[PDB]
Amino acid sequence: LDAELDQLLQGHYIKGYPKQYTYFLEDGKVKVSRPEGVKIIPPQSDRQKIVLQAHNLAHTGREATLLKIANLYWWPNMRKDVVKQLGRCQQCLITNASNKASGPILRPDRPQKPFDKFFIDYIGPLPPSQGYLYVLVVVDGMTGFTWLYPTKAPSTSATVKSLNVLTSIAIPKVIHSDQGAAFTSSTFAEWAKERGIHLEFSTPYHPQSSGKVERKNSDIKRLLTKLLVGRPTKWYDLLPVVQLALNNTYSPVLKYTPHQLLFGIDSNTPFANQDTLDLTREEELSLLQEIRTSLYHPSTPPASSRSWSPVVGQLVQERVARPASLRPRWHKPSTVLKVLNPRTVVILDHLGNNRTVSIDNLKPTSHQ
Amino acid sequence: LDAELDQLLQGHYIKGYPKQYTYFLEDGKVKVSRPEGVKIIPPQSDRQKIVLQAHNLAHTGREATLLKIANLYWWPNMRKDVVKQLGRCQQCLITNASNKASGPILRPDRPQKPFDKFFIDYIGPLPPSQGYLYVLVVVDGMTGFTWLYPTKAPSTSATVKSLNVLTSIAIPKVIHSDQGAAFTSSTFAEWAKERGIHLEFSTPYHPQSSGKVERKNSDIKRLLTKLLVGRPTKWYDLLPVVQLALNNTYSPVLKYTPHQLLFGIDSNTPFANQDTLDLTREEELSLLQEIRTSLYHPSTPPASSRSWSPVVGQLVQERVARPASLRPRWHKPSTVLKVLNPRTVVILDHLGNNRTVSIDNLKPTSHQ
Amino acid sequence: DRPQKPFDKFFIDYIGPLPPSQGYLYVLVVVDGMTGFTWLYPTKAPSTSATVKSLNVLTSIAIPKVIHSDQGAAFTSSTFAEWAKERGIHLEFSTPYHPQSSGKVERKNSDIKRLLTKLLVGRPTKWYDLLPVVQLALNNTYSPVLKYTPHQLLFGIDSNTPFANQDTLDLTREEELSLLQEIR
Amino acid sequence: DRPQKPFDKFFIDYIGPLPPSQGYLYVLVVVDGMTGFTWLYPTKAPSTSATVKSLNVLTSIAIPKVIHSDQGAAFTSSTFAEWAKERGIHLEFSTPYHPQSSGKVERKNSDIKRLLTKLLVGRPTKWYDLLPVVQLALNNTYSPVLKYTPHQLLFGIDSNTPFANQDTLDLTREEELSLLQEIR
DNA sequence: TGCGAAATTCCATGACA
DNA sequence: ATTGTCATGGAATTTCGCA
DNA sequence: TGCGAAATTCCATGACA
DNA sequence: ATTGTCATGGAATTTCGCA
Ligand SMILES: Cc1nnc(C(=O)NC(C)(C)c2nc(C(=O)NCc3ccc(F)cc3)c(O)c(=O)n2C)o1
Ligand SMILES: Cc1nnc(C(=O)NC(C)(C)c2nc(C(=O)NCc3ccc(F)cc3)c(O)c(=O)n2C)o1
Ligand SMILES: [Mg+2]
Ligand SMILES: [Mg+2]
Ligand SMILES: [Mg+2]
Ligand SMILES: [Mg+2]
Ligand SMILES: [Mg+2]
Ligand SMILES: [Mg+2]
Ligand SMILES: [N+]
Ligand SMILES: [N+]
Ligand SMILES: [Zn+2]
Ligand SMILES: [Zn+2]
Repeated sequence: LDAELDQLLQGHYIKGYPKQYTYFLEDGKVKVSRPEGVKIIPPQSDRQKIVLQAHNLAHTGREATLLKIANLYWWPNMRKDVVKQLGRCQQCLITNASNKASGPILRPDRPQKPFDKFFIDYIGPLPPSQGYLYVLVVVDGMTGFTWLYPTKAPSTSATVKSLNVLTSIAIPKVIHSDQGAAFTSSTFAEWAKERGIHLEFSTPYHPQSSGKVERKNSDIKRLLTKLLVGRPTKWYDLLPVVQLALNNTYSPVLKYTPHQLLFGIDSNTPFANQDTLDLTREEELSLLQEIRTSLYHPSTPPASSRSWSPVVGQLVQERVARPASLRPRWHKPSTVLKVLNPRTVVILDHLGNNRTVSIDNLKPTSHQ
Repeated sequence: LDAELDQLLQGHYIKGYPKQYTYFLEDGKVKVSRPEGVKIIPPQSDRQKIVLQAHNLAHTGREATLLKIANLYWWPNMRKDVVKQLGRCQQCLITNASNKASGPILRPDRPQKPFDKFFIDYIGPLPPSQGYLYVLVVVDGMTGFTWLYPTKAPSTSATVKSLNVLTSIAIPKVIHSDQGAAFTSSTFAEWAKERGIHLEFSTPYHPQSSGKVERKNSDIKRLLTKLLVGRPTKWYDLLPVVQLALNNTYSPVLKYTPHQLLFGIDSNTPFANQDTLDLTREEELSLLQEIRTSLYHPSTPPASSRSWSPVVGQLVQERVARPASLRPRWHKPSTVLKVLNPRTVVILDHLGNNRTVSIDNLKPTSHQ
Repeated sequence: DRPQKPFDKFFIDYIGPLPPSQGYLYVLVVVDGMTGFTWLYPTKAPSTSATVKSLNVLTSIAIPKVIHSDQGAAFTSSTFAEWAKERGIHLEFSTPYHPQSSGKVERKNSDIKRLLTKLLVGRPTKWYDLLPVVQLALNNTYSPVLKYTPHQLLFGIDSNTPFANQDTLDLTREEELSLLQEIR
Repeated sequence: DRPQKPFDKFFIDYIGPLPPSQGYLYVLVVVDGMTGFTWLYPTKAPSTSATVKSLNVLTSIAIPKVIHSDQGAAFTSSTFAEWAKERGIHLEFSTPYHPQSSGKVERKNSDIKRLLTKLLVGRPTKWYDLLPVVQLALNNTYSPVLKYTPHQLLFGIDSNTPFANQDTLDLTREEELSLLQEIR
């Protein structure tokens, strides 16, 4: 404060104030003659308030805040004080966007077997067709084989009705779903435990986590659209057609249809493949086991030039999910309890609850 | 058809059918023994129908269609016939996504002078504040200097009331706006002609074209949000504050505030810059003219590895703007009349009207 | 001659009438010839209409080359013939009064009638709800002749519901004197 | 001594009452001392409240170091003093009965009164709508003393509305005998 | 005529419905 | 008949203070 | 043991609310 | 306590038919 500035005036040296400039008094304030002009050197006991005043004009970031201050003042290491304040501005921290991207996506292993893992999700509301508004899509992780059920609501009860019918064929080890009301209800939890089925949930607001089924939704909608061009949108009666159509369509990267992956032999549908006509069923299942293990699997892509990956103990912020108009897009800072994988973390939210959360719904808190 | 296939059976050579394979008759159909197995060679008069049947199962693209056909048949240059059909499938052409990106964006020149060009746009609806729901934002292209007016509707009339007040200060050469009801009405056209103001419109559904003002909208909303944290969203009374705050904020890339760009001297606001205290106003305006011409200007970025740029006469399709559920996302093919610039074109739409359109709202029709 | 395969032949038949369960009276039974895999569909009648409705569900999962049946009214109607022709399915009939399936299928059809009977006694009206577990049971039952269950033959993997108890399947003395009580 | 600048001093004053136009009676006049640039605001009264409302619009575009005025009630109120103090604006008063501006400002204030008078005759009630064009006129008027208009001094560029006709500004003989008819 | 550290510049990221 | 923009904060690069 | 052309593979693009 | 996916159609690369 006034101690430092005094020693300075009588020509002595203080660490931080370069010796080659002339420091004087004028109008009752300590000034210095810098290349850009004459600036006031405020006492250290005043500087926080100055930085705060400059910042608060428009809640500016580093450079835009500095440039204001620099108009009137100079002192050692100005930006350090600016950054100190930016890191303490609740309002900036929870309103500003991030400027660091997420780390590169994971490509989880393909389920080893049919029925190892189902991915389920709803599509809708669709235009009413026979009183139905939604479609339950169930996609076997290994094969891609898909089942379609029309519903009136994305409800637990309609989910249960459909899956009772599907699981007539086989019971899955795991069913993966997002956090829809339908899937997280305790009635649905019971229904699964009853059958030795383990429930797995996506992190919230991250449909990529259900990518297997989401992507299938795309094809389902795309084929429905084509079939309905120039007609009224009576989709109910096409669900079965679409199901069959898609389960028997080739994935050019794999060179197999989901049907083939599930059964190792085409049924009596158009253009059935015949290559195994002369093998026994047992010879056929043997070639199937081999085809199943050798399927193409993609790798994690390169990180973008400015991504971040979560560290235990880091201050990070969760995106507000459904932010009201003119309200912050981020929650208050919170801490990384566990790095589940490089794209998934548990955080303690200051309330504080444990939340499992995608890094896509996080930013690293700025300025530490 | 049967002519060709006959010559072939008696062991003669036909262009396209490789001579080293054995072609025979069996079950009344011409077959061939290819490395993968025995395939039927249908008569050419049958092939269109086959390709069509395979394609129609799920309306598949090239490889997925080929792979079905290949299960049963072989003939010369199969994919050429497949592609022929894909190019003729109305339903595929108007439902499928594009897989070619737009060419790199243009960075139009900064308007040379204040008042050369205004960019205007509405923000809202916002939570009601004193019966007001919208904000008219007017941004001078050269300076960035911005004016804010609260309205009850994004109407022509409220637009006119506001601009009568703004143009008390100065009349602009050009006002650029998007295609909002407010700006395209004939009442607004009259109001402008009355004042020798030229109206310029964005292509439709392309807010990037109003990027100057859109981007300012961001800052306006961002500052409003920060100022309103923990209070009710009474924004009406902050508009003036925000206006002033932003017009006096530094752009770190430019090193100037919009105020400075407009007037060449700070008014009596906090942290006013003083560098020109000893110049005459005329000396000051002279340094301003020089600062105005030397401002940083960005360049067109590199094209992505798979972009397209429009060619006169090309078949292209316009995106459906507000497509109903389960309806195609693209209009029928149409032709490029004029390439206005590499990112803007006039098209004849088959009705056919002339439409001026951003390439971001176009795909090149596939398969020619 | 080419070896037998799943989807080569479906054997279909009705069972019923049964006591009403959720408005249903009959069960359409589908058994794949090669695997012995079973699908069951509840209907309200042994009609062509109910058959078509039910087979539409099944045939939207997989389509057989041939459907075999006796000469039931529902299976010999020209509507049912249209339906099959549309899907490229050859229809096949056992001569009247002489049902011929195959060893495997007959034994499977036997298991079905008996397993049903066993579970309908005690709760003759709750069978609709049990159809799913009935099928899982049938389809994860070990075949003496082949070393494998129908599940295994159909999908080429073990199941997540193995039915480790080769079950009693016979009527316990309690159910014998109380099955003669329900039919009184 | 540092050279004079825009925003160094604003000279303010009221004109009126005038004939009601859209419910308005007065005009607050703001003239920048250095440039001669003029802003006009319609008010319903020469009150502190109306002044604050109007200056809030102006001072959200640019803030003067000093506001000069006579000793009008609206300008000497302690409310108006609070307002200025909040914005770091020094208030300045001409001694009572002795208005002192500057040559430039007086001449500008004269032009305003005369230009108004000229346009209010014929349409004494439509002035509200004409305020915008009145300002453009005033601000694109060539200054004999400086080689430049206020527009040019304020912004450092030519304007898109040059007022090429240095206008009559005097009352034509028709308006002289019909301005004495409106005040009858 | 070169070092350590501070200052400035660069620029990917994301958001304007 | 038209066309993206720019605050932001780590990192990369340049300049500064001193010798 | 090498050429032209066809076949196959690669992979950026975009869409699942 | 969890995690993107894959049809698509030009282009790039490989294979094929022939010699
Ligand atoms: C808790 C909690 N409450 N709500 C959520 C939540 O996720 N909400 C949204 C509205 C985002 C949502 N979205 C999709 C989806 O399909 N989105 C489209 C998409 C698909 C794939 C891809 F990569 C990107 C986008 C759903 O299926 C879904 O059920 N929901 C609820 O979490
Ligand atoms: C004809 C015709 N009819 N309607 C349109 C049209 O444009 N409609 C939408 C709803 C897209 C729209 N959007 C924005 C905007 O701000 N969007 C957000 C944004 C801003 C910048 C950026 F880069 C990306 C997105 C507007 O301002 C606006 O007035 N509209 C009407 O054209
Ligand atoms: Mg969902
Ligand atoms: Mg979804
Ligand atoms: Mg708009
Ligand atoms: Mg907009
Ligand atoms: Mg029978
Ligand atoms: Mg007065
Ligand atoms: N994994
Ligand atoms: N330009
Ligand atoms: Zn802040
Ligand atoms: Zn198609």
